[PDB]
Amino acid sequence: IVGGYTCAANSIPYQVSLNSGSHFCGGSLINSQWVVSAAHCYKSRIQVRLGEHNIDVLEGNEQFINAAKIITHPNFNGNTLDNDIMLIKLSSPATLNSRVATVSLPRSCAAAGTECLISGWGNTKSSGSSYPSLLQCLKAPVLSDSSCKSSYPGQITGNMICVGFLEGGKDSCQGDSGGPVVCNGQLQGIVSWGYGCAQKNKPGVYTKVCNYVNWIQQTIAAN
Amino acid sequence: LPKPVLDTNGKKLNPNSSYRIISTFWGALGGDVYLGKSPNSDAPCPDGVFRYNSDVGPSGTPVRFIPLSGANIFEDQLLNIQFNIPTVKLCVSYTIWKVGRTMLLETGGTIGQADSSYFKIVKSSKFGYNLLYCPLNFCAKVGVVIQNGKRRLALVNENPLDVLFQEV
Ligand SMILES: [Ca+2]
Repeated sequence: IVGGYTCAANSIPYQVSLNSGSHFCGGSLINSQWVVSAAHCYKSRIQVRLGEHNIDVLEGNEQFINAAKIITHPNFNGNTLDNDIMLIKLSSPATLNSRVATVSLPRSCAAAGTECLISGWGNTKSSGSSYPSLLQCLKAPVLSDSSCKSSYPGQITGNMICVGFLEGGKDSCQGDSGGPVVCNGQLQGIVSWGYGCAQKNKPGVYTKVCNYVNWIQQTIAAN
Repeated sequence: LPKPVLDTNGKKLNPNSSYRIISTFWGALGGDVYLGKSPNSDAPCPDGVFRYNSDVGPSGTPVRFIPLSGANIFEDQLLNIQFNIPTVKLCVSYTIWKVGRTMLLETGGTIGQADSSYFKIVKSSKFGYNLLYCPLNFCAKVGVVIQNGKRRLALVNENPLDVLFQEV
């Protein structure tokens, strides 16, 4: 998160860190045994870290749970970047409390202009490299499909949305991948990709979660 | 007036330093350049120039940039590219970039010779830089094709790969 702010501890209790020896992707807790993330975050072995605020210092009340099942979307293509969504089944249900909680799936798509909250542990520099230990936050509007398609001509499918600022300065970045874009208590976006970080007319691109609610509920109930 | 190529911290490129080649794109179309096995390649050593399918897993194989002369690295100046990794003598040449309309980038080249493959770093139309292959305007933009499902670097004069150089 470039140009964001440090979230108040445990104010984003659905946020998770995916760990493969190190933090590498965010995700969101949608029920006690399932996390949603981006497909480009697929890895054969994943440790899910819940209730995390400082990812570099074990406080004591985090939950570390290995993934039992890692399901990428069956029509995900890693070079069209379409259908960049993934489900992770926890090898044991997580304990829900004030630090670890679920976020609701969308019950409608989010209109342009809606204020959303993005969060993650990715880069905070537009150019260099400055990765935080503490979860970062940014409030940003959903952009119009018109302005999103003008910023990324010929790259936006019907399954992506742009969130952020045409002017630049505030944006998600490398390592926020797979993290949540929560909009009126509803998970509407998954950090997917961008061109540079917080550059003018280059907002972050997010998987449009409302296009996947059926797949999520059905894949969860079948596995 | 010669314009030095800059790393991701604004510092000019140094032929004594190592850099990862990173995508201007991040996330799902991030992915640093690395040295990989070409499909059905006879070499005992990895011989292809690839890039990862995302920037959330392994980091780039580091490279160095050998200028044909001087000790700076300038835009539009000829140079060779070599992955900088521990390897036995047999695979040294297989760390050195060379080119094999679509032409795949491979290793197996030589450095600073008449038979070597020279490249130029030029400013990108958007952010960052492109690499040019220059068989010594008649150079050729370096981009990506998909080969057995992997991102393989290749000559493509539509849609070059916009890159930055992050020092190791
Ligand atoms: Ca911690």
